[PDB]
Amino acid sequence: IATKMRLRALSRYGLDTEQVWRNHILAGNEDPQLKSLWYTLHFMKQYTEDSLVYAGIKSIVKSSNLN
Amino acid sequence: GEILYRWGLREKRAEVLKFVSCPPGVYCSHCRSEVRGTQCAICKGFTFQCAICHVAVRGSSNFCLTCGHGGHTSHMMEWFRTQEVCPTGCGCHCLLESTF
Amino acid sequence: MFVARSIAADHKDLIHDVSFDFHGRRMATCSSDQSVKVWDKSESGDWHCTASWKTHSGSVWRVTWAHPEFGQVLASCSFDRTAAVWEEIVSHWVKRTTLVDSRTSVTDVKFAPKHMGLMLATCSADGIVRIYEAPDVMNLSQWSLQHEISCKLSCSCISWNPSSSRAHSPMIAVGSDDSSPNAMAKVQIFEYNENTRKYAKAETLMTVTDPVHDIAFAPNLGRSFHILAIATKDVRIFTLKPVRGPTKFEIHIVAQFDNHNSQVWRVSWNITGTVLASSGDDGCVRLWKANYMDNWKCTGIL
Amino acid sequence: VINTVDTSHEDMIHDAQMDYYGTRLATCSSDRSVKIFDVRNGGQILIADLRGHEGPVWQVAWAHPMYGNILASCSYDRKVIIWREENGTWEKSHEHAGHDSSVNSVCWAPHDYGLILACGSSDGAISLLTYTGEGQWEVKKINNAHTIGCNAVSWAPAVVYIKRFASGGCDNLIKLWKEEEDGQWKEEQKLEAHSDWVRDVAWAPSIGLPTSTIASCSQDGRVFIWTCDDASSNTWSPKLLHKFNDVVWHVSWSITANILAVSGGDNKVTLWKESVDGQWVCI
Ligand SMILES: [Zn+2]
Ligand SMILES: [Zn+2]
Ligand SMILES: [Zn+2]
Ligand SMILES: [Zn+2]
Repeated sequence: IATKMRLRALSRYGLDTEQVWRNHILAGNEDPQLKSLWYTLHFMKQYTEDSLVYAGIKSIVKSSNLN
Repeated sequence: GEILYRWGLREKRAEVLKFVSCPPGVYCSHCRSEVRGTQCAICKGFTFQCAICHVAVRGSSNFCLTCGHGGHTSHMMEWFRTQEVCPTGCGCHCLLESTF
Repeated sequence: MFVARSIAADHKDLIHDVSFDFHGRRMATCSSDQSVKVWDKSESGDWHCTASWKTHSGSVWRVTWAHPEFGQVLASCSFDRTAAVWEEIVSHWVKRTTLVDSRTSVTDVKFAPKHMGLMLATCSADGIVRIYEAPDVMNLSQWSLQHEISCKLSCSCISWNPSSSRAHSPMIAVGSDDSSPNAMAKVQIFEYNENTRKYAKAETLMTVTDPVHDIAFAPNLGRSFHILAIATKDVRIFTLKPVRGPTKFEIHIVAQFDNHNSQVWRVSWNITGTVLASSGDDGCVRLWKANYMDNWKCTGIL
Repeated sequence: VINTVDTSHEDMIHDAQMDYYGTRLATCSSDRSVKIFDVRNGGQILIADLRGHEGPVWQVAWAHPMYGNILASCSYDRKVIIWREENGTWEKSHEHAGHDSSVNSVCWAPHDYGLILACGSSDGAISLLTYTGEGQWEVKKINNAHTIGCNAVSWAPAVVYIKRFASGGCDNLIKLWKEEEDGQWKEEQKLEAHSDWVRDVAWAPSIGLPTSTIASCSQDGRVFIWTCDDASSNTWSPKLLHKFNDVVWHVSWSITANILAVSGGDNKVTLWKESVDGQWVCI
């Protein structure tokens, strides 16, 4: 893991705030886990720009042709 | 030496004057006290800490007057060669405050 | 997937110990000719020694550097009951105040993590571990005597806990070297209550009986548990998850192999706490790592 | 060589002096103006055209670069006006007019003392302006200096302090001065070997030889060299170099005090050099 962290830092991993999901293309080759986080973060971010979205779906669908 | 100063050579004036027989507030990170020197007097520790390098500075340095962050001279020389922000994320364009 | 190579350092006597600073740019080498040397690493990559001096009467077992935030300081240990603190002035390595206050020979010398001062942890063969403190960082000539530890056994190896959180007090591990048939213990763990400034006993690994030669804690890196290495005839990696007097650690055992068929001398971790190198008296050494199933497996013996 | 420069002024030129480095050139004139050029590589460029000083200007004097870019400029209007260079622009900084008659001579003091400017007017007084800090000037006067009035002043080189300058005026006597421990500018001596009127006086720079040399110039025309090498005897022996046929105006030393240049009413400039035998020959 230490070797991977070295190549991640050299390729400016994590600092692209314009488009978020493009980070998973900078992480390396393929990781289903790491290609799921950024997509899960991109959809959350582009809804406060158009605060409770960060709470997760559990709090959303607990206090509750669809609602 | 005065003649050499008139001509325009300042290194060779110092070299000559070196042979004359007769002679001619950094905050600490452990106790937050005004210490004048490279070593503290209360906790007896290093007071200056490089803002790029985090190895204690005992020799030459430079810093911004308002932000008060600086370190080894070559370190800031490389850093400020291409950017314009305080390296410790302070928000000052020290190039406009350090240089009058 | 490790590819071995060779270096271009030429010596005269044997080599007993080596150590790396913090940045992996300098190292200190021992030699059974009453001499120690340090080498820099040129930008091109070629090494070149830049120091050599006799330091004691006999042989020097260990040299360990210090954290650079206190300059460039070394710490050597010798057979003839001594433990000194070297410094550097620039060049010439003028020795600071050597301090020997033991009776037997000192077994090992290791520094302390940088987050609590400039402590030092000499231990001797008789079973006395001594703690030195220097609250005069501007001048490293004065050393006090904080709490010493008595265990009434033999001491071979010492190890600290590199954890830096404010939720874990410092801990000391101690290794024996005795071959006595009284097989009771071989590795104890000490702790530190802040309310008494003493050193109690935390636990005891009543699962290793053969002589132990080296103990190396694994770096923390934020995990919720700690890891130790025990260099017996079998290489062993334990595990303690603190439960919620001293704290009650619940031990385990996660690996025990013997694919070296020799006397496993020393073990030490890497910077990131995943790969662990193990040595022995069988010619060439092995590298251990953890796989996807969290079941440690060999990784490239060479 | 030569570095010909056209002044582009409307009247006569009364003084001209260069900087401490060899890069700038100030010019006084009779059009109530002071033009600062930039004489580098022959360039006749302009940097300033400072105006004011109602009368005709007579003299200028640059200050030591260690204190920044300053320039003193006296004139007929009985006002000394002082300039600086802030943000690359030349501006009027301070004016002082504590003189009944025209101020004739200005001379900066040696930099070891500090920043003192000595101005001697035609009303028989010397005004010394000391820079007190924070843009403040202290003025100490010496009333009843000469019978008619001072014409020129000069400052002696600093030795190991005792401040000391030398003034001359229309009474045909050269006077010496010294600052007491309290601050009283007590007179020390007076020299009398001239006939008509002394116009300019100049004190030689020192390079360590135990010998003080002062030149002088008279209206009838006589350059007298006042050597004095008696250490602490305070005795001066006049000599002579020539007797011209006009009014001798100005005398200037070299940096090593081996060549003297004398200019007078004859509309010509002469150079001189002391021989091995002790006589002064032209060149
Ligand atoms: Zn302190
Ligand atoms: Zn640094
Ligand atoms: Zn800052
Ligand atoms: Zn700043």
